[PDB]
Amino acid sequence: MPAYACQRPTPLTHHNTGLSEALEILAEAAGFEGSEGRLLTFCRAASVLKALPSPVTTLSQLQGLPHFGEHSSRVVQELLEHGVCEEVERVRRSERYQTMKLFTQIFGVGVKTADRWYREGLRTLDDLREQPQKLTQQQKAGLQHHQDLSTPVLRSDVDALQQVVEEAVGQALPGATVTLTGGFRRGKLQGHDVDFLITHPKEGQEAGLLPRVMCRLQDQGLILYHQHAFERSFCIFRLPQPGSWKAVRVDLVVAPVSQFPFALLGATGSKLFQRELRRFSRKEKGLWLNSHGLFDPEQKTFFQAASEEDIFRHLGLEYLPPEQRNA
DNA sequence: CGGCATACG
DNA sequence: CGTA
DNA sequence: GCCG
Ligand SMILES: O=c1ccn([C@@H]2O[C@H](COP(=O)(O)NP(=O)(O)OP(=O)(O)O)[C@@H](O)[C@H]2O)c(=O)[nH]1
Ligand SMILES: [Mg+2]
Ligand SMILES: [Mg+2]
Ligand code: NA
Repeated sequence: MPAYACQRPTPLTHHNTGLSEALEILAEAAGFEGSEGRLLTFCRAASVLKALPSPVTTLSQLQGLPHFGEHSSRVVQELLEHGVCEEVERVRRSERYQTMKLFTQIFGVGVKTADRWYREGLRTLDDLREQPQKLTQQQKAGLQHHQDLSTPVLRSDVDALQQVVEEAVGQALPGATVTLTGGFRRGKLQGHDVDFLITHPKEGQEAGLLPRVMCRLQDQGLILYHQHAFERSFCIFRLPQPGSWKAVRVDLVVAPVSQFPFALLGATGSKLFQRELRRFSRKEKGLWLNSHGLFDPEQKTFFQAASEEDIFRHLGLEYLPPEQRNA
């Protein structure tokens, strides 16, 4: 088992679901406390289990696995022996964990905002609604639409949205393309949002595109919220339903075609996969990776990629299709 | 011990 | 600060 | 919290 998640296939469904979910609770709780390092270790340990070919049934099967030390091993030991880990259950029922989860789930609220509200004594969504002067416009939208945004987006919803995005994109710039990214590209059947990447085959034609797309979607009555030159937009869309509609989060990204493989890789995820890939690039290969390119700081040159396959090859990694990037 | 991804709105 |  |  290699130490980095980008060195091994991780499928969407696997053989250690309950163990990985427990470790991910501890990761989330670490994040709520500001401990990024412990969040990373628990996430990485969880992801190792996702990559295993069969269920862990005995503690000895963790020997030698990366990211399993005394703490993560004890959690697994307790789950194997008793079906429950007391530390995990204590986190689950704690007021701090439940409220931070509730608040950080709001669009426009991160850990630092949630923590401040917690310390001020706020505990419920209605607590926040009763003091709406202290909310950003983004938080107001996240709170108004919170119930709909709490409903999973279905793969059935994605086809309808991609068609309306393509229509607006086609009027804004004929020949521009729309690619589904994020979790759905990795094979997820549901999601918290829909993520799209937009480009044009002629380098430079994509400049100025996203304002033109957003204005057109807004004219069609499809935009319930957006932030407004820009190249990423975090929107709330009106999606039809039988007899009505529901609010759905949609992310749009524009990239020049020269950067498209890097933007596609960076937007396809998973989040942990991308962090691990960027860490691998810099620490093992001495190259700096982001969603625009791959830089050699010794030659001061950028690597021209025509595909995601190119990027894995330039990093000396076996290619992983999106469905195996579910770290 | 230092390090823990990286960029845009 | 928020977002991906 | 764990790795190197
Ligand atoms: O912190 C982050 C968040 C997101 N991303 C990148 O942006 C992509 C979309 O980010 P996302 O927040 O839409 N997550 P996704 O995997 O689509 O699952 P879901 O919760 O169902 O929407 C992710 O898959 C990563 O590639 C990061 O690189 N870092
Ligand atoms: Mg998504
Ligand atoms: Mg998204
Ligand atoms: Na949030």
